[PDB]
Amino acid sequence: MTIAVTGSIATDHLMRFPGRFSEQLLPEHLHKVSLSFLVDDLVMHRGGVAGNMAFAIGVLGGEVALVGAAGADFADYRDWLKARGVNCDHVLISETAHTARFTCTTDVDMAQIASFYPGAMSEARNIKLADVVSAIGKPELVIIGANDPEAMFLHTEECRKLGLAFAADPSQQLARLSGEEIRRLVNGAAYLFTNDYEWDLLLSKTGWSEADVMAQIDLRVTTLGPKGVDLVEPDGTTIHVGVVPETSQTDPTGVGDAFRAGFLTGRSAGLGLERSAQLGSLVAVLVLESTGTQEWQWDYEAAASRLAGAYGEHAAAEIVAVL
Amino acid sequence: MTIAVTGSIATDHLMRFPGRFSEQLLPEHLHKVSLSFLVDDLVMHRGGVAGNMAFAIGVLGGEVALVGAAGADFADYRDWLKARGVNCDHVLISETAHTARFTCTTDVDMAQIASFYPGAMSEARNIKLADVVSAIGKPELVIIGANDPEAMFLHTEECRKLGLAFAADPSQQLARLSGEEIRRLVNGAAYLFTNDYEWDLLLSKTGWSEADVMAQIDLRVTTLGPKGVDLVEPDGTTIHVGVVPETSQTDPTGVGDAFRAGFLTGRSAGLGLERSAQLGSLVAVLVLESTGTQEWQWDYEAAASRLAGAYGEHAAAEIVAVL
Ligand SMILES: Nc1ncnc2c1ncn2[C@@H]1O[C@H](COP(=O)(O)OP(=O)(O)CP(=O)(O)O)[C@@H](O)[C@H]1O
Ligand SMILES: Nc1ncnc2c1ncn2[C@@H]1O[C@H](COP(=O)(O)OP(=O)(O)CP(=O)(O)O)[C@@H](O)[C@H]1O
Repeated sequence: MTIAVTGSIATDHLMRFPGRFSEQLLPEHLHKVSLSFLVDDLVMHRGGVAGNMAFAIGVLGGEVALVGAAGADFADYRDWLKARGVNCDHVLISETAHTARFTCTTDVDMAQIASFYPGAMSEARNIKLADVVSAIGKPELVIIGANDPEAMFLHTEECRKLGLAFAADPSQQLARLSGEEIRRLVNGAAYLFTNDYEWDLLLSKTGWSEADVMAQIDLRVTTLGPKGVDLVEPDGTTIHVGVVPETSQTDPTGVGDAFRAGFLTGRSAGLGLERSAQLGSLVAVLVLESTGTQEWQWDYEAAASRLAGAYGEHAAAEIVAVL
Repeated sequence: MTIAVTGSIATDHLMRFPGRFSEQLLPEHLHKVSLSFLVDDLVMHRGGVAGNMAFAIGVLGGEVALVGAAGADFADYRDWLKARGVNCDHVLISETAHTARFTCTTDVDMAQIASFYPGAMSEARNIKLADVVSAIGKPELVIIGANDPEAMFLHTEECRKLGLAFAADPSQQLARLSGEEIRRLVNGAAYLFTNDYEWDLLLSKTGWSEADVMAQIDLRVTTLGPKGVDLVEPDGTTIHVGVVPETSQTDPTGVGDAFRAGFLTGRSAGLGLERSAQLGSLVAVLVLESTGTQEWQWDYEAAASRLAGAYGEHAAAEIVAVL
């Protein structure tokens, strides 16, 4: 039942500036700035797509190994994940680079100044999935989450070499890759995850028809925001599941990651496609209603009640029975 | 022999941008920016004036208590200091704020974009030195390092209330305080530390003559950069000690902090004024030759050799004998 999650591991360091960046920028010597912002607030969120997905799977009680690259400063993040049941044995720790970091300061008019530090992320290309297979045996599924582009290809190729079922998450990189590069991420996939816009892009760029893709993959999962999700089998059967109604639209960061994690946890727990997408939808709404990506809580009774409200008591009982 | 160090506790998070900020700034919508810098490097240095001074005293084998405000994220920094002999029992840990942070990105033309997050620093005004006195007895000296302005005043007043000898470090705040406010930081001091420019400023702003100050304090210590240091007693005796010659001018950050720490360690170890300033000068040059402020090493044999080279074998033997 073990899901190996590959992809980025990062933290986000977010600061609030009470004033207006413009008031410092407008008079500036733009050819050699010396800007100093006195900030009000500092919030740190654990993130990266692989971290977010591993977190959610762990919290739901699934079997999960996080497989990605970080720095020695990953230690607290490791502790946080291990407490939620996440196997971190196969996180590569860089000798030289820190864990990837996104730092952003936002002003009162929502202007933003950000830095992205990739750090240890490009070292994911040095991970061997054969090492995971030696230690814990063949994972039930390997998620190919957004990552260092080369690492995404190497992990996908290795899944083929080792006979591991993999999930193609081509999203973030579709706009940046050639059609031929995209094809190589998709061929032989157990699952393909994209949103609706990305799905149309994937087809256009690859020169593939839908029929072409469905002969390459076992299930297309296409998310539709508030319109729910489509699950399409190679036989032409389609299942559409609507969302769990939100009470807050607070923070849409990490909502796609959480859907995937909940859906795949469902699958590993033996749930069918519809029940799995219903669970995915619940995890997604809980992330939507939380600031950050791993700041949400799992309340068994509340989950049961919310699933019942969205999908009926029968669906809810069947879903909760697998935790 | 216990020195209680009050003042700021912080970390510095420094990033390098390979390109030019101008190339992103010049075309920008300055009224609502959305800047994203892909950075090359991330270096974190432990800092704050109290942290730097406590570190140096600890490393030299002196008895030291760090007395300042930080956040729960101070834990690793605490571990780092405790390993160097620093008592951290009386660091106030905020319930709500993180440890103060300076974050700075520098481009290829040395343009800079920085944020300062004060965080837990204003909570230093809630520290009671009477709590230190209960736990470890009366410190031999309390350093009033640059801090939250109100905390500097409250700590100085409490030193008077409790009968504790204190060191006035009025530097960073001289330009910002009234003459009357400056007087209140100076009255009754065991030591006054400033540089030469700051000394002239202090006099002008307070309306005090030198004679006026020397009737308030037990020793004026005035640092002169590469020209060394003056030590002036209330009797009119002056001792000038020249610097230990540098082999690198790498990073002048923290050099004033290190001089103070080395000098005061000397004093607590029973060394006279000249020998103490000779030790201070060595610690200062070691910081000058290191990037950051607590990244330097203490090598007993190397110290002895360098002190001998600057000040003679007799001076060196007397200095090293107290570690
Ligand atoms: N307003 C809303 N209320 C409840 N659930 C929602 C929602 N919007 C999205 N979701 C859930 O999250 C899933 C994925 O969201 P979406 O289709 O926006 O993917 P995405 O990849 O565009 C998000 P990201 O910006 O994180 O990449 C949806 O299928 C749905 O289950
Ligand atoms: N070029 C140099 N070589 C060796 N030692 C030096 C030096 N410059 C300064 N020092 C040492 O450090 C001491 C304090 O330096 P300085 O007089 O620059 O204080 P300051 O308060 O201006 C530094 P800061 O910018 O950290 O506040 C000097 O008295 C000297 O012992």
